Amino acid sequence: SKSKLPKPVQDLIKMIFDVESMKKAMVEYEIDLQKMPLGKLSKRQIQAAYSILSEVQQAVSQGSSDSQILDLSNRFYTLIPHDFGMKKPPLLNNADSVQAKVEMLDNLLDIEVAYSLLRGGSDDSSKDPIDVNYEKLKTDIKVVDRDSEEAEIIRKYVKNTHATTHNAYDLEVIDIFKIEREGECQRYKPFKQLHNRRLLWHGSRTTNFAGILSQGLRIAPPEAPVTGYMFGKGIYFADMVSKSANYCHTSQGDPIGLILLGEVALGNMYELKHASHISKLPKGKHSVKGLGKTTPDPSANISLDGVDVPLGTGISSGVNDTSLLYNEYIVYDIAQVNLKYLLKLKFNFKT
Repeated sequence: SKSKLPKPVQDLIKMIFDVESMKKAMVEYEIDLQKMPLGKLSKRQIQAAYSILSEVQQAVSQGSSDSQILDLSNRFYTLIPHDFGMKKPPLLNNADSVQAKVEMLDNLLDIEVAYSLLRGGSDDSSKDPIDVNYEKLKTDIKVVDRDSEEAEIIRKYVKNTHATTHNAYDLEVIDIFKIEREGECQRYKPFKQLHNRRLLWHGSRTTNFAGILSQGLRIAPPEAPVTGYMFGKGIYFADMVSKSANYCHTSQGDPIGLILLGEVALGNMYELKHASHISKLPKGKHSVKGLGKTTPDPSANISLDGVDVPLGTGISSGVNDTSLLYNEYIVYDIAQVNLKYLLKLKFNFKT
């Protein structure tokens, strides 16, 4: 049977469940697909690699020499087989190297979720595989009409918050989907009337979306080192579309990406200017706000279904001596997020 879902929804389902895209992410990470194919990836293997990556960063912080670092770095490559032929693998000594591996493991965890959905469950050739994969997401997905009110506001948010420092590309909104993850509205109930509820961006690689729609935005596992995240292990958002769009990791070889709009209950924000690898918030705080030098103009904030949308053009925030060019918002309880929209974007690279 043929799917009756709208063509943009079918194309969205096709992109997020693409096995060749999952394999392409694993080749980007120099993973040996003979020793670690897509089907042999498992949570316990990724969690054990996160634990070794914590032992690696623990020694870097404790001023250990390259002789001691070598043994811990080699251990990481044992757990996550990389394809280096008969050469020694790149030494994980610097912070930029260890940071990249924590981020690789974050993507691998979501890839394992997506592939587990495709491989678990049933096979029925009489149904359209698009319809079958759609149901695995347990998310109602509707197309938002271009000439509707919510679409005008969303397109204005995209139009106004593209940073001048991210000028290597411009964005075109292809499709706007209104999404409703089953059980999420009920989970959000304790926070639905909290103050400082804002509609914020969350960008991610396309290969992470089957996991985000099936399980919602999650916090990194306990094995993951708290130092591998600027503000510790939470759920990150931005008010500048391009800061979030950069996390799609699109390129001229793959210029289409996906970005989320989520209602986030920020409440009492813990304001910070530099990295703070916290395990828990201070008492009475509900989120972290990383203070950027630039913020969408606060006077241009508008309300969409009771939620504040900071869609104003970027202006100076008045914040001096901060590590951040733009704001970032972090929550440490998954129940503080209610996903609202999912956009498909075309990145027009100007380089």
